[PDB]
Amino acid sequence: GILFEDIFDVKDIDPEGKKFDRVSRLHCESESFKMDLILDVNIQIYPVDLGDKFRLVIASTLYDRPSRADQFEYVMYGKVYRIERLSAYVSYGGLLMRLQGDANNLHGFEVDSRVYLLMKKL
Amino acid sequence: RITTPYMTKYERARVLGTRALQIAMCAPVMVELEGETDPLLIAMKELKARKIPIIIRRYLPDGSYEDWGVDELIIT
Amino acid sequence: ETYRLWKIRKTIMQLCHDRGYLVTQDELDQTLEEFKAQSGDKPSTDLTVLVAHNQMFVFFPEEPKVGIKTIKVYCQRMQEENITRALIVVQQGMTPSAKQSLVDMAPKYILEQFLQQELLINITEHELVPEHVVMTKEEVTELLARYKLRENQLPRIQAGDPVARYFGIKRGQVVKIIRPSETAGRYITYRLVQ
Amino acid sequence: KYGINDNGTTEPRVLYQLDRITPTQVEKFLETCRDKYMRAQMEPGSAVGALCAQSIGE
DNA sequence: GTCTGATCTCGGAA
Repeated sequence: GILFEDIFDVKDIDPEGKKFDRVSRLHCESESFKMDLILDVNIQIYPVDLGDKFRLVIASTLYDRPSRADQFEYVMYGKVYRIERLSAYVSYGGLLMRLQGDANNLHGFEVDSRVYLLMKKL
Repeated sequence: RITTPYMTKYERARVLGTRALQIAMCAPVMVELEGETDPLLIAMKELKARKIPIIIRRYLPDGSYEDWGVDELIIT
Repeated sequence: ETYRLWKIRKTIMQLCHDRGYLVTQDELDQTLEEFKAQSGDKPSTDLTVLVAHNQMFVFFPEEPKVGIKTIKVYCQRMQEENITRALIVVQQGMTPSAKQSLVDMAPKYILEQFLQQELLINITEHELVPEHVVMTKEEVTELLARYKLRENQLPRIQAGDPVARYFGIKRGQVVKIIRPSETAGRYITYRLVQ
Repeated sequence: KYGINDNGTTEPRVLYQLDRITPTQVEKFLETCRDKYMRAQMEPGSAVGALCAQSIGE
């Protein structure tokens, strides 16, 4: 059911300076796919640091009774809202994600569809 | 046949203006009303059900006229 | 200097082309070099046009203030040639007794009067003045009918207006004005004349 | 730039959502732009100068 | 206590 997944390396914890006390905007790079993503992460619950390999999975569904995909340890929920090497803008309420690049592996995406994140440190 | 087929806000006001005052003088009601005692609230129920016994006489300013049934108009 | 004794001749042969005469196109546009044939002589009347309709008779009297006698110089050749309309393009202005001599001899011959510096620019090609178009007699009757309007009740332009005096319009005619806009560019308005 | 519309099928399917304008939308686009234009006319008999005197004066 | 167009008196001229 997975739309998209790979291992990512966060390179700028916050690129233009800390603007918020609970959310910092990461800049990452993939492993051998070279998908740039610009992801906001609530760091009070899930602190992230510079140069930290972390998994990232985009899933349309998670399948406490149906026993969810919970091996990952940070799960958001939001919808894709723009597709502009394709960019693919996902919004998580206010937390933006601009997963980019190489439109052959981005093929699962669409517009106006519900999308989960499932992150995990390594 | 040449004026606007949209009921203007000045025609909706007076049609609700006089159908309220007609129904506040015991006119026959066309909407089998459901407890509304304000006569104005009955008249908007008359408009949305499109049952008002009123024909608007639209005056072109030369003196000629052009009739328009309130059934035959596009309210907002 | 001669930017005048030429552009005035350029203007009135734009003017009487707009009023519907037959000015050949080569006679219309002259550069100054085409008028440098006469350019030294006239500063230190040799300029008088007769053109006919598809017939006006302009005048450039070299006197600054045209008196009654100066009109009376060509009152007689006005009635000699059987011409009906004329123009008197003056230098300063008419003497205040002479303007009545136009309206005393009103219905026989027309003879409208212009100033020099009034005519040094073509006010039709001004950016603020939109394209006035004189409408025909049948163009009025399809106007009044569509709007169901009496001849009066139209917006009104004076008879002594600078563009009515340009186009040469008697009382009772209706001009059609194409005012340029930004969304349409064809905002059409009409004007009855006074 | 990419993504030929040969019949509307390329192999990455996502590419047809670049500028989607599908003809259910463009007919609803016209029926809205008509009716938004028709609605926003000057309603006849609307004290047109009395609106003007407030909108210059205020 | 001015800001106002109108309406009255003077004067130099074709």
